[PDB]
Amino acid sequence: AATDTVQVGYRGTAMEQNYDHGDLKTKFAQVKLPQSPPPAGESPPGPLPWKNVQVLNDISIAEFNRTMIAMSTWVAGTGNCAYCHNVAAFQDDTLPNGKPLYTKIVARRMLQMTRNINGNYSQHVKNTGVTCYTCHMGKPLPNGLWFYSSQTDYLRHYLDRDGARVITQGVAPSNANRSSTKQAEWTYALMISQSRSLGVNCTYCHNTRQFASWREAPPARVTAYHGILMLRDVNQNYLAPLQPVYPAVRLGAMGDAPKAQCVTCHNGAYKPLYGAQMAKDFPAMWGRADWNGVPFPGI
Amino acid sequence: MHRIWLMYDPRRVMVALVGFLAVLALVIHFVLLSSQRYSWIENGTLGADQAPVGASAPAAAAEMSPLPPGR
Ligand code: BCL
Ligand SMILES: *[C@H]1O[C@H](CO)[C@@H](O[C@@H]2O[C@@H](C)[C@H](O)[C@@H](O)[C@H]2O)[C@H](O)[C@@H]1O[C@H]1O[C@H](C(=O)O)[C@@H](O[C@H]2O[C@H](CO)[C@@H](O)[C@H](O)[C@H]2NC(C)=O)[C@H](OC(C)=O)[C@H]1OC(C)=O
Ligand code: HEC
Ligand code: HEC
Ligand code: HEC
Ligand code: HEC
Repeated sequence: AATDTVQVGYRGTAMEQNYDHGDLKTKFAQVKLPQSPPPAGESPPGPLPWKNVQVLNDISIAEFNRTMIAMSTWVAGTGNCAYCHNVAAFQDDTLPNGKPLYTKIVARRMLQMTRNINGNYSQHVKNTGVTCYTCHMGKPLPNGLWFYSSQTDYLRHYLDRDGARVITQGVAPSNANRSSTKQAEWTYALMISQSRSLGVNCTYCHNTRQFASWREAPPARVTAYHGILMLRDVNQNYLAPLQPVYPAVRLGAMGDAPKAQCVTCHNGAYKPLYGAQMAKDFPAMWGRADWNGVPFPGI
Repeated sequence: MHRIWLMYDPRRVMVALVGFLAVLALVIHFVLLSSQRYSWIENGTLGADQAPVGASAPAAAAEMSPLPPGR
């Protein structure tokens, strides 16, 4: 029944995070115990034999096989190469029946997406980075999948919408800001969702005496903003265009593809996997010329 | 039937009657004024052939927007 607290702002401002100590320990142990361990890695010479490899062109043959073992355990359970492949012919993108191996052609896109996350959105994911495990956590479906439902659904802030500001940056009313109180309710609903997605409260990113202030806010607010821009790219360019690839059992009632949100990576924790650093161990997924000064072992 | 005024005091009945007719007329006028087909203050001059029909969809307008430009 003890409560852990973390101070995140100045003395006396009550910018604090509170956790039920028992509840947090069970959540944390529930991550530790399943956390999948990595293979060791090794450094051969020699030219690449692959017949139909289009993304992983740039890694050694040993690093490639090491990556496939990781992908199996992170998405399908360990050694489950049959989840993606016609195991008699790994280069195939179709079954013997000619029907396409939809998971393999999705997984090729998910590699490009992961490289794009780890490369272009380092202002968000920094040197923790993401792997397939971050979303999938050992299962084919991540958490927090969402579909079209209503026009005013706030999760469209992570796809095709842009503005969320409502506060005036001046004393007097002006034509610059004609925001409705209903729009402030909409931002408030959106912000509760982000708070729950991380398991934090509003004071993690704001001094609530002025929500619009960046100077009074913790630096996490700047990281959070880059998370919005990242999700828009992830949803608009990688997840949403996979609509013709999935079986109709995966699609939404509008026939749209499942889309991601903050909770998909974070799963109610302030960092994904409480900050477990795995991307550093898998250069196939860096999308980056060095990871924290460790250079990419390219061929 | 005039004996209704022996059991009920007409002083009290007429206030309740006036109030009931008042709320009923006001409800119906406000209902119509909010409809598409019978918004007579905006569209009263349209002919019946060009007045709205079938506009029963429960979200005809955008729910969320800025206020109109403030001038
Ligand atoms: C586009 C125009 C609108 C409209 C616009 C308005 C507006 C605006 C107003 C009314 C008003 C009234 N409307 Mg109209 N009205 C519409 C269509 C209807 C229809 C229908 C089925 O289509 C009916 C039955 C009515 C009926 C009525 C009355 C209740 C009322 C005025 C007379 C009154 O109360 O006298 C006493 C008589 C009755 C209640 C009976 C009506 C006549 C019937 C046919 C007689 C037979 C016996 C009767 C059914 C017994 C009922 C029990 C009662 C205790 C008497 N309207 C259409 C949709 N109507 C006015 C109002 O609310 O006044 C208070 C008003 O301001
Ligand atoms: C699934 O289908 C694809 C079709 O693209 C097959 O991919 C082939 O191999 C790739 C390396 C190559 O890049 C690609 O262009 C393509 O040549 C994949 O191997 C899977 O094959 C099975 O289904 C195929 C299909 O298209 O239905 C089928 O191929 C058929 O068409 C080719 C001519 O394009 C012809 O040679 C086959 O005889 C014909 N077969 C049938 C049953 O219709 C494959 O058939 C054969 C003999 O390979 C299927 O694989 C098997 C083991 O039968
Ligand atoms: C999806 C989650 C997969 C799992 C599970 C496994 N593999 Fe894989 N494989 C996958 C993709 C998307 C690709 C193409 C990569 C690209 O850059 O296009 C591959 C490719 C291979 C290959 C190369 C075949 C060739 O073109 O010559 C091999 C040899 C391979 N994969 C082996 C392999 C093993 C041994 C696996 C389990 C231990 C395994 N794969 C799982 C997707 C997925
Ligand atoms: C969140 C940022 C993810 C990252 C990191 C990875 N994946 Fe992904 N994956 C994600 C979503 C939102 C979905 C759609 C879920 C659905 O309903 O299908 C997927 C889907 C897949 C699939 C298909 C699963 C299935 O339909 O059975 C595969 C095979 C897959 N993802 C593979 C994969 C790989 C290989 C990844 C890292 C290289 C990877 N995913 C990362 C979200 C995210
Ligand atoms: C980081 C994980 C945050 C949490 C927790 C909360 N907020 Fe937030 N807020 C955050 C960002 C990155 C932004 C900008 C969003 C954008 O798309 O521009 C905001 C913005 C707001 C605003 C609007 C400020 C303005 O200038 O009008 C409000 C009113 C707001 N946030 C309120 C709010 C509430 C009520 C929260 C907890 C329930 C909350 N925020 C948490 C980052 C984060
Ligand atoms: C995976 C593709 C993620 C998505 C979707 C979101 N976040 Fe994220 N976030 C991710 C990682 C790997 C990390 C750790 C980076 C690091 O600092 O090492 C983070 C971190 C944050 C933080 C910083 C936490 C802190 O230390 O204070 C915040 C505030 C945060 N993330 C917010 C956030 C929001 C608001 C998101 C949706 C709009 C969101 N994240 C999505 C990975 C991913």
